[PDB]
Amino acid sequence: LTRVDLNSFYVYCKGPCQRVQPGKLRVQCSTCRQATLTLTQGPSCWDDVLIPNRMSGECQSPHCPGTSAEFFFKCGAHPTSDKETSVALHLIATNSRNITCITCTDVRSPVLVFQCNSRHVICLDCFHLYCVTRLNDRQFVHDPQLGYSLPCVAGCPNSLIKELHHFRILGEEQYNRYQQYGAEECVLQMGGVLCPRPGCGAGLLPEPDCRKVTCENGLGCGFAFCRECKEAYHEGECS
Amino acid sequence: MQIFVKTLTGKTITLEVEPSDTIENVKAKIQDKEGIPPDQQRLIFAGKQLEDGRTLSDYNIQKESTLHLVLRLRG
Amino acid sequence: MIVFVRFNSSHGFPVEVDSDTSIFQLKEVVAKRQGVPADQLRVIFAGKELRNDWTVQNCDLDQQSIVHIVQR
Ligand SMILES: [Zn+2]
Ligand SMILES: [Zn+2]
Ligand SMILES: [Zn+2]
Ligand SMILES: [Zn+2]
Ligand SMILES: [Zn+2]
Ligand SMILES: [Zn+2]
Repeated sequence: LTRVDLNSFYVYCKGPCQRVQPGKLRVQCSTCRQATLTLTQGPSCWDDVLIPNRMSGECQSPHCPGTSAEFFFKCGAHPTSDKETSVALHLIATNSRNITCITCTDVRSPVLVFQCNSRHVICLDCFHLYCVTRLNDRQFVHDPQLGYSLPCVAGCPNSLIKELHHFRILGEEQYNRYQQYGAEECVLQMGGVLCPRPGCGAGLLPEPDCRKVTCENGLGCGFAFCRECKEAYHEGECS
Repeated sequence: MQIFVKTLTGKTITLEVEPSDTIENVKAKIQDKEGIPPDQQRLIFAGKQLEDGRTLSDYNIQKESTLHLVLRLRG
Repeated sequence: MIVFVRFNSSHGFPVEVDSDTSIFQLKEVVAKRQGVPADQLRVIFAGKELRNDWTVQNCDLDQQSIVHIVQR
C-alpha cells in the first residue's frame, strides 16, 4: 500500500498539522475494524480505496470471517495511532512533472487536479483563494447529489469537486463558514426557509403549501412568520 | 468518536458516534439528547443532505466534524 | 527505530529494531515478550503479511508505525 503512488497521496491532517500533508494508505478489516486483513490484490485506482467494500481479503483475526477491506488514510508527517485517520484529498497530487498552475501559471507542489475533461491543475495557493473568494461571494454551487462545491476554476462542465473535504484548504474558520453556508444553501435548495428572526436563522423545511412557518424543543426561537414577506405571521396578502 | 450537530443558529450538540453509525443512528442520538423526533431531522454535511441508509464513514465525516441540523416542519 | 506491535488487538507496545532487522528477529522479541513460539506468529502491515526474511526497511516500515501480529 505504501509503495502505491496513485507521487505520494495527500490527506488533510486535522491535528496536529492542521494542513494538507502527504498521507499513508492503510487498510483494516471492515468487520472487526482491525488492521489484520491481508489484501487479495493491491488497489490500482482511487475507486479501489474510496468505494466501500470494493476490494477483498482475509482478516487474520482468529474469530473474524471478515473478507471486505476498509481502506483508511493517515497523516504521514508524524507517528499516527491505528485509529488516528485523516480524509484523503484525492484531487491533490505531487506536481512531479512541473505542470503550471492553470491560474497563476507558477510551478508549485502539490496541486489539485480538477476532474474536468482537461484535468486542469491548480496550485494550493490559488485553490485557497479560489475557495475563499467564491465562498465570500456566495459563488459556491449547490448540487443536490454532491452538496456545496466548486467546479474547475476554468468553469469546465461536470467538474464539481465531489470530495468536499478538499475545502479543508479554506482553513478552520472559513471551512466552518463554508459548512454553514452550504447547509443554508441546502435548506434553500430543498425549498425550505431560513428563520428571519435576528440571532436565529434556523433552517426550516415547512410544507410546500404552507405560508405560516413557526420556528418551533429548544431548537427554534418560536417566531411564527409568513414565508413570503418574512414578517410576523399575518392573515391575507403581504404588506 | 465525537461529532457535533449544529442548527443554523449555531446551537451545538455533541454526539458520541462510530464512523460506522448510520445517519438514522445519528438522528436517534440527536433525539436522545434534544428530544427532536428523527422524522423532523434533516442532517446536512457540507451542503449535502445525508441519507438515512448511509454511515458517517460514507461521507468521510471525521472526528470532531460538524453535521448541520435543520428541521422538517409538519404542523 | 521503533516499531509498534499490536499483538492480537492488544495495546501497541514499542519494539526498537534496526533498519536491517529481519521480520523473524522482530517475531522473536515479540515471542519472548508474549511467551509464545515465534513460528506461530504472523506480521501484518499495510495489507500484507511480512515474510521472515524481509528487513524492516525493506517492508517500508516508517518510524513508529504499527504492525499487527496474530497467532497460529
Ligand atoms: Zn499530521
Ligand atoms: Zn476482522
Ligand atoms: Zn497558483
Ligand atoms: Zn477544467
Ligand atoms: Zn427562529
Ligand atoms: Zn406575508
